[PDB]
Amino acid sequence: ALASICQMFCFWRGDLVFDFQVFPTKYHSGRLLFCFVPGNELIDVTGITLKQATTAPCAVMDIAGVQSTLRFRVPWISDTPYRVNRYTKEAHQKGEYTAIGKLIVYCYNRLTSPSNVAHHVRVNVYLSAINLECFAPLYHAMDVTTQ
Amino acid sequence: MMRNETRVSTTENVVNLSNYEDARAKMSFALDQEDWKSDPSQGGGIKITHFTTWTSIPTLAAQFPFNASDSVGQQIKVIPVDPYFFQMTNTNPDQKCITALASICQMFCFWRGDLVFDFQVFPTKYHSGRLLFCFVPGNELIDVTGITLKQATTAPCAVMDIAGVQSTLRFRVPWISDTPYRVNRYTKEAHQKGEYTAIGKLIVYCYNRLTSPSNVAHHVRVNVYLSAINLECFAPLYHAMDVTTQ
Amino acid sequence: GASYFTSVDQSSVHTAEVGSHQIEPLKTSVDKPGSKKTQGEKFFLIHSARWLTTHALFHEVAKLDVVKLLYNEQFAVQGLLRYHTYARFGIEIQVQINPTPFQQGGLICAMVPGDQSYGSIASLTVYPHGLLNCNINNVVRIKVPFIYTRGAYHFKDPQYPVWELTIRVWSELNIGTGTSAYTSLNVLARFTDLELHGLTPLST
Amino acid sequence: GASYFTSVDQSSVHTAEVGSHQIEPLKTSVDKPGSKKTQGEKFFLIHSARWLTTHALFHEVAKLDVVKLLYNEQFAVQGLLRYHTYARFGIEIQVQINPTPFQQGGLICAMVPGDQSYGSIASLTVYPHGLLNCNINNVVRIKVPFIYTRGAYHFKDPQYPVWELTIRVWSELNIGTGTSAYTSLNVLARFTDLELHGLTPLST
Amino acid sequence: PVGAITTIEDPVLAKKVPETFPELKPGESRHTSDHMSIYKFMGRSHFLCTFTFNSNNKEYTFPITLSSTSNPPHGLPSTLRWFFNLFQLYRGPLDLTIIITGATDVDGMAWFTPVGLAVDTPWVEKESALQIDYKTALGAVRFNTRRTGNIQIRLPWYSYLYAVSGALDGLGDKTDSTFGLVSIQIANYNHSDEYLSFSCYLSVTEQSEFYFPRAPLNSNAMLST
Amino acid sequence: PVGAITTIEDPVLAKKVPETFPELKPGESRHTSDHMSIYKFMGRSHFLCTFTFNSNNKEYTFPITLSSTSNPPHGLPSTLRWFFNLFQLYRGPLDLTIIITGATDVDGMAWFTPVGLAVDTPWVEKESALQIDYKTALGAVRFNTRRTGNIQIRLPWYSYLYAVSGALDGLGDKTDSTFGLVSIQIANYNHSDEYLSFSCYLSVTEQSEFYFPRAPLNSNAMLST
Ligand SMILES: [Cl-]
Repeated sequence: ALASICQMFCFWRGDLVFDFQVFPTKYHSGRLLFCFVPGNELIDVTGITLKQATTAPCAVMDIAGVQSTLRFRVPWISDTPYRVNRYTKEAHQKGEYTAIGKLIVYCYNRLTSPSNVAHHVRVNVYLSAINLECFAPLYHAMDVTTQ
Repeated sequence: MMRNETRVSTTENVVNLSNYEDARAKMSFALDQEDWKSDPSQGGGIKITHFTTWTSIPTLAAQFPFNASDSVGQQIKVIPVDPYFFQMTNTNPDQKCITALASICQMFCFWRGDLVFDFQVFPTKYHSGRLLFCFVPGNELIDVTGITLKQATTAPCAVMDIAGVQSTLRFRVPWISDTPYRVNRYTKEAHQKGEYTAIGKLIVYCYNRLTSPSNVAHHVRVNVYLSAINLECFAPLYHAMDVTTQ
Repeated sequence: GASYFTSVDQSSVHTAEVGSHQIEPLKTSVDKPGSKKTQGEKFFLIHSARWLTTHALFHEVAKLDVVKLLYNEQFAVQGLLRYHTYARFGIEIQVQINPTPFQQGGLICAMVPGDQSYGSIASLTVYPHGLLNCNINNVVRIKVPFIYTRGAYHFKDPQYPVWELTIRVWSELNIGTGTSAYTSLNVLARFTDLELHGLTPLST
Repeated sequence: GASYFTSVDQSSVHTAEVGSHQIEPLKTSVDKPGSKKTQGEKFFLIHSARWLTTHALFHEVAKLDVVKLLYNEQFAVQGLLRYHTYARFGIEIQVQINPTPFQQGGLICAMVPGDQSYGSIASLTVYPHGLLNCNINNVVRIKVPFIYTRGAYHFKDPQYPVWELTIRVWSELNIGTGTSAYTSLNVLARFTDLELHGLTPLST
Repeated sequence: PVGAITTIEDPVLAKKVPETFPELKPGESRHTSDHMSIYKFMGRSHFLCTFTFNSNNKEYTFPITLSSTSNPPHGLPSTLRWFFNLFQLYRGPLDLTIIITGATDVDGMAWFTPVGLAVDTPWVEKESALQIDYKTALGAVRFNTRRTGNIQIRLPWYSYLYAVSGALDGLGDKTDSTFGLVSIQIANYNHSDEYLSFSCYLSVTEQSEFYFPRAPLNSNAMLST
Repeated sequence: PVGAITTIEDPVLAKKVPETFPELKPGESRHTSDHMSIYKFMGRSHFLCTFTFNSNNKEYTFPITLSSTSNPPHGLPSTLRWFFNLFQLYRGPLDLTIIITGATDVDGMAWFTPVGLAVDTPWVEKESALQIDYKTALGAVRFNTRRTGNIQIRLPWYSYLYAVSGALDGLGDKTDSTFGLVSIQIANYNHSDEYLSFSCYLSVTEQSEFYFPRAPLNSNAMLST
């Protein structure tokens, strides 16, 4: 939804919201650290220890629990008032960015469990926005971001 | 019964950009035809609105040396009195360093007001001398070389003691002319008796020879800034005033 | 005239200034502007190890010089410690793990000042501690003020670690055949009431 | 609950704490405790070159990216910039020299935003400037707010220098045979109203 | 006469009102408005650029760049150039007005494209490579040479930046130096007809702002087409 | 930070205002109107369709169908398509605006034909098969290429339904998926002349309503002419 809308605008700003839903069993146990690294949609981030990651704003979550969703509200942090929908341009240009940074999902505590339960746990990632603002109408069907 | 008849006046679909009343757009691209507020965010609040902003900032117009070798009453430098003046220039990067005052008035046909010649001395607390600045009312083209330092005192002028705690003399040339405004004739091919750009010429005489010991420069340089107060320009035009090679 | 770095000038003159501080009508960033607390009194991941079935009772799963550990480029607080010589403060530690309910056992986390010396392991509860029990909680928090022999800690060249966080097996971690025979553990630390003193260009 | 780095815990428990903040009855250090201003909004020596008799008129004695220069381990402020991505601010520059009264000439110092482009060197006075005259003053100060196309400067990877401090010969430096044919020059800079945003572990 | 002597090196003393000789009040001007009020001055829409169509069903896309670097015709010319270098930061809408010359009965379209978005290659006449859908979406305008011969529409302050500037270097001078782009696409122009020329002029609006004064371009920089 | 953790499966708890880190009030925008107000947004008449006449005294009749099925050109294209699928029910007048391209001195007529009534075969250029009487009766409009070159008339909410929709299946998707039809018939167009093209654009009106939000079309569905 969020996408299909903003896809028709040249600019946007506000706090994006990443909702994480866990699908475990009351028998698993683990923690995942969500870290937002301020910047642009193209910054090599692979070279960041889980430790280094704590410097930036982030939040850890205990999967095993009565609750099931962590809401990550990424504050609007940028050197510009708004970001642009450069996903229409042929290539990329230093400065013309679409994102205010990248989000990371680290493995805080290894996933433990017995043996009569899945050897993993899936997680749905919902996306929405609050305090959103878009302007400068345009047409473009944003394609899939193949991570 | 609809009855709203209006006659089609002259100048049908004619375009005029001489002013904003006709230059302003008749429609807009902005969605919902919105507008925009003010925003000094990254502007430090320094919002400009008038060209006065430039015509009041003393910019470097010219530099002239005062050598000890210069004798009493010897003309050191002559400068026309019109904002369009400036002679500063740098070799490389190649550029004809125009002044603020100039770069502005250069876009007008007329001007009037009191031009201000600021003189900055670069001596040492060990030199000693005086320079007389004399403004001869007239036009930008009047043979002035035939004027004794004495004769020069008849016209309005001011002497200055270089050696001192102060360093700048401000020469405010009062608007003196037979016309209400002067014209930017620097665009015309030649010159015409009457069509003048300056209200006269300024002179830098050597009031008292420059004295000094021997362990200090044999001269003293002087920067000449130019700006204007009570300035008024009108009649927009385009032209990049060239350098006045004195 | 104010702040550090003073300048004495004989041939003085006035200062030239233009414009003034312009407050964003529309902020370009919604996060609190950097401050001592923003970058210094926040949490950071210090160390992280494992706890197994193999770990016998009282086994020290981790002996950390909390302080010294924080003093490292890896964490932003470094930027404040890297330029000051001495500094006194308080600390808040948070240790967490994730044992599957099919696991059982427990750990004890204690903030011991200086060194454990020859203190009875069985009395580690005397120190600011936090007990972890699989069947109960999976996280614990501890907060302590400044406790030292000196009026401040010297980073560039320390005398002795302010705090030595110790984590030992309070009760062997056993499980039923099939269950994961381990559980990772993490340690979070942060400064409280961070008092910095003496700006220095040194590094070591 | 507050500050950055939030923690969501299912199997929660209370925090254990001992003692409280103890205010020194007899301080162990009399200097203001480190703060954003202490370590960031203070003066630092950026660059320093010479001005000779050889230097012709308008000669650029120094072209500096004030900002970029400050972003360097050499200065403590780095510790605040090294961990934040963006940041807006104001600047106060102070340039000083020491010409012997037997020397004569002058220099002009101007804070030009972005680049000097093709602006008339003769009009550098339009920008926040400071004129130096041997026979008069030997020091000048300039203070300017934030002036940029963007709402903040990106340190890790800048778009274009916020300020380009330029220092040119306003009037050839001549002297009498025997006098020193030169004079060193230094440039001091500092941030004002330093607004930091976005904590980041990056470095480049 | 106290303002006849001062130390210009001192920022304070330099502001002392200059006065050398005795003068009287200048008086009143004979013309209503003050020609030095930037708003009123640039209010006179000045020249920007001009181009000519050669083949049918083609299009031209010229950008509005302050870049002092970009020399005309592929850049800011005459007055416009000069002006947009007297200060460091600019923002606000601009009342563009384009005049059509020559041809007739030629259907045309034009749309404003914000900085940092897809748009046909600059300063070049070629067959458009954009979805008619995309074009229109950004807000467009159709017109016919016969019926009119001139268009005056306002250009929006739609950019992800706080302001733009001309005086810059390479990098920034390639992103933060542009207001936006304009694109005119013709239709039904059998070249068996006369040539088709376009003239574009820009005028500053009341909603336009100017921040921080720079040192005007040295004469050698002021170019003209 | 309490809104940093919740059970999304619960409809109530999911509405808890999210909040993870400490933020300050965003502030004020620099542009007057809010570009996200559907009315103001679609207020920008977007592209609908386009066709070209070949022979003289002929006519084209294109329907206004929301059908997500009907792929363009024989259907809703670009923006219009996308929009009319964000919700389930639509009703209300629509300000259509059609642009003429090419030919000249060509007399033309156009009329709106409500859903479920006699009308020339859709998406097809052929000789009209309707009584001039019938055409006019439904309310028509005459015009000439020379004198104008564009027409902006409103389209009525005349239908026996409460609302129409795009997302539907076969049957209903063939009746309850249409606003109505438009028909343009030319006259005096000796093909010895230039070609005649028509461009149609639609804009939403204040009297237009939108009910119940749907899940936007997946990218693969969003087509464009
Ligand atoms: Cl006619």
